[PDB]
Amino acid sequence: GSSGSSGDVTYDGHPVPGSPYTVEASLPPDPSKVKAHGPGLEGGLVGKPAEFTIDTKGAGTGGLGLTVEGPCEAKIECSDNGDGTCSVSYLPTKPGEYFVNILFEEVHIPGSPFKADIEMPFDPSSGPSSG
Repeated sequence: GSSGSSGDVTYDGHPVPGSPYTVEASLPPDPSKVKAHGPGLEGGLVGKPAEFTIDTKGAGTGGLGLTVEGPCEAKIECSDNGDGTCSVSYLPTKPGEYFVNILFEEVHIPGSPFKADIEMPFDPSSGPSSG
């Protein structure tokens, strides 16, 4: 087979001023607190990357199920950021309507799905150029 190659990003943070001797992983899954805001929600462009910012810090610990209930089968890339947020990016195939189903621990958050209106991408600059 084959393979690729990539580097690694570094970050620096500090534990809560309360009990830094804990993994702050002892909290109930509060979806009502889970907020979802970003461009990927309002919409985007075809064959273009679209993601948003998800707030979990003020929610707890567990799992989130993201599914694109659209007319087509768009890929969904969900990866952790490290700052207590989720960087999910999707790539549509046709300009229509995508309902991002956001549920925490089998619990639909107050705001999902998030209808995202996708539009057609503009055309690149070519023609009037000499070289």
